Amino acid sequence: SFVEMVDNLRGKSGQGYYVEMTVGSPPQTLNILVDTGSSNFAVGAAPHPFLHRYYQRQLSSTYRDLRKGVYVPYTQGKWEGELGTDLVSIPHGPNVTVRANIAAITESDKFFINGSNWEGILGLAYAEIARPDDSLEPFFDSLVKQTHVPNLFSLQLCGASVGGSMIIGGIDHSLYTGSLWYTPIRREWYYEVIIVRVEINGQDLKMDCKEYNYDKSIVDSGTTNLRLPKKVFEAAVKSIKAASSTEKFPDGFWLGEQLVCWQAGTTPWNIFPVISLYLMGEVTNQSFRITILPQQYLRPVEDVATSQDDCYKFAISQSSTGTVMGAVIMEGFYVVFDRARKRIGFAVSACHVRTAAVEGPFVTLDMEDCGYN
Ligand SMILES: CCCCNC(=O)[C@H](C)C[C@H](O)[C@H](Cc1ccccc1)NC(=O)[C@@H]1CCC[C@H](C(C)(C)NC(C)=O)C1
Repeated sequence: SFVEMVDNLRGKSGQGYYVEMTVGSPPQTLNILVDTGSSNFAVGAAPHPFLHRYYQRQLSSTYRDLRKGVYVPYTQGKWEGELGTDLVSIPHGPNVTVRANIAAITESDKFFINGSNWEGILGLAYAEIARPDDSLEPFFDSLVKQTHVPNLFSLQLCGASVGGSMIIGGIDHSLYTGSLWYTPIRREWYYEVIIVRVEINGQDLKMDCKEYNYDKSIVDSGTTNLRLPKKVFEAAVKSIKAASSTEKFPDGFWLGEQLVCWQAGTTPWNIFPVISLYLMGEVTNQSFRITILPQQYLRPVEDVATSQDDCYKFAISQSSTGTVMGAVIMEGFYVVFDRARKRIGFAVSACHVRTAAVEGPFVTLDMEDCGYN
């Protein structure tokens, strides 16, 4: 019954999507951010200025202390805590219960966001990148092994308050339109894929495709923006600045720091070009592309003066650790993390809240060489 999982996600724009879960006995309810960019399941287990509530191990009879510490650093933010196991369930998900590893966060820095509504994080990636090491089985692996839930999940993240769906164990045909296109997972650690071509405003970036995946390209629901390697980021911004030459924006805008407003309903979408990302396909020399609209990479933010002007932020930033296809990229699509077949599927999302596209086939030679080594 995937229908019961539809809309099981929510959150605030730019602060991630979270799902409700329960841990321990009796069940303790908490909101957990869905992160395909990590592999650790962790929850606040101690007081914190931004935590509405937290996991109380003492109150759980099924709690088991592993007597081992843990530290996890992200692109932004970090925490440390005590490892242990307990019973976990997902109210608006599969009707099952499993014992999984849980990191009880005792201390953190720039991790919890003031007013996010979530008190934990669910790393959905592979054990390979779990801390302290790959012997700490990730939550999804425990779920699949302890239950009959198929080895895959799908995410439908809807743009701007924000909502979405995490279908655990399968694909929900009502969450997308058109056909699903699959790209191979290059290696099972992060959900790594290979970008074989990039176009902006219909113009090819004419860069060595390896630059697009330096030093890797991952799909991360836990990162809001689209992050690009330095050299690719510079070329993208240049192309995007030109296409919107009709207008001028502060340098802070192009840094994702500042924000630009406009009269409610007067946002000049026509001046902002679409971005096409071509991904390695499933048959020889075959690829496909997903198109990202400005309505995606221009994240809407709170009005400065008063509710009357639509303000936005450039949701594209620079990266020194490879390409990151974040939420703004995932918003336009229904994304299938097909672990069982080591592939990720993309299809036009059913959530309207204009539209992005997924088209193929296209031809590209030596696709594997686009991957960085
Ligand atoms: C240990 C081996 C795995 C490490 N993996 C990572 O660091 C990945 C690449 C990034 C994480 O998904 C992280 C998860 C996170 C979510 C919310 C808050 C903090 C961390 N998000 C990031 O590091 C992003 C870095 C850019 C800014 C965003 C922001 C703070 C704005 N939060 C969201 C949800 O976008 C977070």
